[PDB]
Amino acid sequence: YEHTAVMPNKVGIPYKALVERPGYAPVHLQIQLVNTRIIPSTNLEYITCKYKTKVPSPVVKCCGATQCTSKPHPDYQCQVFSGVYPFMYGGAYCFCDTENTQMSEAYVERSEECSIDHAKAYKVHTGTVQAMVNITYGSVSWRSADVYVNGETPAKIGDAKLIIGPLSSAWSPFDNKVVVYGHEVYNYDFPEYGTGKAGSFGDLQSRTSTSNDLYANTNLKLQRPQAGIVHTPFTQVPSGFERWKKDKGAPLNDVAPFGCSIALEPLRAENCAVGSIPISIDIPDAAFTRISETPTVSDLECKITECTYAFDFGGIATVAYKSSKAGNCPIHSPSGVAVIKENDVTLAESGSFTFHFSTANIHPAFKLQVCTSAVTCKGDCKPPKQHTESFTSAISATAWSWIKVLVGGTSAFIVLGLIATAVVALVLFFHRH
Amino acid sequence: YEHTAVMPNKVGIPYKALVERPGYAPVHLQIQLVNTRIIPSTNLEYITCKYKTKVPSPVVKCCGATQCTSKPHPDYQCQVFSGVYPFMYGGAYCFCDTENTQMSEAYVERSEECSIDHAKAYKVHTGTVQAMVNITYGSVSWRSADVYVNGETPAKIGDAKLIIGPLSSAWSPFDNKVVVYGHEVYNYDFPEYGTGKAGSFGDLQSRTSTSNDLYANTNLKLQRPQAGIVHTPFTQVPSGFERWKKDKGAPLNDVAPFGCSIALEPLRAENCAVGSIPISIDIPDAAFTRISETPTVSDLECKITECTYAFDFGGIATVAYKSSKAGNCPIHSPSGVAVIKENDVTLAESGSFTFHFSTANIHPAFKLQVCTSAVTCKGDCKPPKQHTESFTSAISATAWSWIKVLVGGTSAFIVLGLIATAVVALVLFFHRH
Repeated sequence: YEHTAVMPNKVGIPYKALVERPGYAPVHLQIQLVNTRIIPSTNLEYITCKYKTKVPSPVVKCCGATQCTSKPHPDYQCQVFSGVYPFMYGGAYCFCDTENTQMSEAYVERSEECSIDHAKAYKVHTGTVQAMVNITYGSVSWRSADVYVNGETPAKIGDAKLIIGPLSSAWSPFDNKVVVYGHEVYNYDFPEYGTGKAGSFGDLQSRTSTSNDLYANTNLKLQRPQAGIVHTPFTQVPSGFERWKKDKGAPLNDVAPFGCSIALEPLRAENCAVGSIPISIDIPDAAFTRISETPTVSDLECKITECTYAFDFGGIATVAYKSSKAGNCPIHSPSGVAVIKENDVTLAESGSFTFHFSTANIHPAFKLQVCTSAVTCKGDCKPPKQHTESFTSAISATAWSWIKVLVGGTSAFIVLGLIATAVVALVLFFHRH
Repeated sequence: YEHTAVMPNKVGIPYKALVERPGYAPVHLQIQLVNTRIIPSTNLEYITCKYKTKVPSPVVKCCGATQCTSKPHPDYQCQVFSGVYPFMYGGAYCFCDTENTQMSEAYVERSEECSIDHAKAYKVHTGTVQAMVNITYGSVSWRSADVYVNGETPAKIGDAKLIIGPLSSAWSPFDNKVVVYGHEVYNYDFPEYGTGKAGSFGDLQSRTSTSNDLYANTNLKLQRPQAGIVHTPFTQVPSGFERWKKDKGAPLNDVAPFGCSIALEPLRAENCAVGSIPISIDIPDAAFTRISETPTVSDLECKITECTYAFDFGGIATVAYKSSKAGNCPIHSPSGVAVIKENDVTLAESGSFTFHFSTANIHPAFKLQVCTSAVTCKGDCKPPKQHTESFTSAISATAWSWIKVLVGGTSAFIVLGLIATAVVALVLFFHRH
């Protein structure tokens, strides 16, 4: 047998519900989410990390000059330098005259943390959602099960042909352009992939680690070697993306609302418990039994001992009753106002016993079912002093329904007499003639 | 210097435009699309292909029976068979009495074409668009360049800092659920991945080739071995997806409108030339020159020799002119009505020469530019008898503008006299008193 439902998103809290059938004894369930897994169809786009800058041997002669070329490197420079006149220790100044020979050829390359550590710049696409649950139904114990959100998924565990949702709600806080270092992760508005951002963030403007395409600019500029010093004075840009690696902010996981978190590899969002889920599950109709063979109900009465409106099922109340014959029988809460600790109990002969429950009410007047026999225990006044309550408006009290009807009736009656007055007068005036 | 524009989607046709500047001599361009590449962010979901069905050794004894188990296979069956009494050639019937021993244990598995050939069932997501062009600008020859649609893309070729679009139009004919065999490809409405479609299309209901998860049903049912024959008579489903492999249809590439095609690996749509593209390109302002140093225009006149409205630039007309001094100078067509074969010509002293052009017009009256000097050559009447034309309404002829003004003026004048009549009469009637 298959029974379906729409359950609200309750990542932590369990969910029982008794399920019955004419001529058949009922059976309960217990569904309880274990995971929520929201996997976008993302991908990385390009990486970035610190650069490096090397210099080849700067040319030199006694006179004349060599020539600067396009030694292929990012931001690479080279320039002749004339009348160099540089000395070497215990030397002869490398000339007899104007040296004129100094190219100061340059080179820019990439750092080595890049291997260990580099940018992780992503485009994040639609992708999927899934989730894990636990079913402890009927006669079944903890059966934790995981499946995708899609309202189609045919999944059978034992006799449970799971069909899930899909969820009413349709969003997770993500973004197409989100980057990450280490455990942390950050929506970078856009990693300016092709566009060399002066190295300000695109310090390593490369598709991959192994993609040796540095469309970045350290703005390397050479200065004239001088002072008889063999060197390549120069300038270039500081590692701007590192400069931001001083200005890193709050990772999104730390900002994710609904007190829920994220998984690294799939960008699985983790249990932002929002929405409702139209689930559909097959049950073993064999697990049913008859309805007439059952120890039957009778002599229905329950005593509302006491509840104080608190989170824990902070209310105890009992029953007083006489049975057809002893045994066991479920006590479902079709109205989960006083959220019952219990869902199924033994029913001994004259089952006259208690139970526990929480409602946010100052007091209810409600009822629920037991052993295919819904009985009424209204719910006394409740003292005040993680988890839910009833809380909608069930906290109703005496004075509320007292004064509301007081004022309504007073106004109604007075205005009714008022309107009566007019025709009451007019009738005999008509009678005059 | 940077100049931008919005060019319409012209996949094949070239595009020149002269670009000028005050105090600066102008320069032309020539843009011409080479590719259009529309890459969705797709993926495959699951595969399907022919099955296979094997049988283990069916049990046998002299009497009694062995037992059928859950030999784990898709659609696997097994059933005892009693009083089998089967013979073997030159044997002794394998019994002395009721055999009772025959399990007919079964097995279903997968075919081997699956390796070579299986389904390719996809979810197709947003993804991107890009395209290739050729620029032959100014003094530049064929420079074919490729880049993504995004209105951001900073791309420099030579001095051309390309920024592209993005395209006005925003769609390609695709679908999330599209499948493919071989070169062909088909929108399968939905490949019922988890749901065993009786093997009707989900004959191999598996995530991957190596995913050995066959959530499919050949509906294998055994028949009783009999007739003293050792065998496993049975039934199961024919390869339904193959049955459709008889009912394959028209691949989408063959149905793709805009006479354009598709690329296999990225689902790159190929040059459905629709829309307009706001491109932005930097030019070498150094490639400019002055404006005063130029051989100057004078003595402007062009002879409209003849054009017949046809596709090819089927119209020739000339100029008659005297120059300040000889040289060269561009002839841009700001009004590309008569689509000029020419865009830039030498300007010898008294440059009095010709050119070619097509317009759909029966006759224009229009003009365009030459050497920073727009001159007028109206466009004679055109005979009638791949590529564009002017074609909007420029095919205007004499009788059209003749009769339109004829009828308009006649109606206007007659109604004007008509309205005049009234007050014309009334005035002297007023005068009477």
